[PDB]
Amino acid sequence: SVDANKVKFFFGKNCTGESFEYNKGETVRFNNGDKWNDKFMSCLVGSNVRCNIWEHNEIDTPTPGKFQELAQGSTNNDLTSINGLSKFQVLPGAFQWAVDVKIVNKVNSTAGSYEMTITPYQVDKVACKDGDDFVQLPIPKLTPPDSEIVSHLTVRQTHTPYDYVVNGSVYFKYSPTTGQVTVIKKDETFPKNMTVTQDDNTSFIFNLNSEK
Repeated sequence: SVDANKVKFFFGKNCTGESFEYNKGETVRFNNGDKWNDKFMSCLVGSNVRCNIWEHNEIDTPTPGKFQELAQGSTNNDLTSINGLSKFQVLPGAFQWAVDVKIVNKVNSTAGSYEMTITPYQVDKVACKDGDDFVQLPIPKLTPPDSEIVSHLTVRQTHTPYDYVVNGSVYFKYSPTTGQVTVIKKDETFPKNMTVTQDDNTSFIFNLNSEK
């Protein structure tokens, strides 16, 4: 059986082949280079845990890439029409979507001396350093879902001299059409020292060229 509170993956039609287990509130982005990604064939989802399966991800193309929200509880026995796999996101039945963010040393050499702490609209602050697999921020359905979300961003050193590197705000938003995630950045809130580029759908990468 599948847990109501966890999810599990099956590497053959009719829950066969190989078997895999997954925690709630986890995001895993495989590459087309690993055949172990295309090994996806079945899966099983509890009842209090969302699952999100994406194959194509783009941010200018007019053709909507293959996307499917796996129902918060069900079995997935034949889903070849989903186009195999490339990205999976598991949500703890509490967030409608989530977003991966990571820092990148564009000034330092070790990298593991900086920490980014971001706090969207009354969300649990999450502190990540240059030594993680893109920290996941929990985002509700909002109202409306195409509405923007205020987020304070504070980048500070993990250790001495413990100085502040960035102390500004950023706007996040998703398009409730194909799970398209986007970031709005304007001189009204956005700082002038760190920038963020959309390395993939739901996957952002912040580059730190300054050293405040």
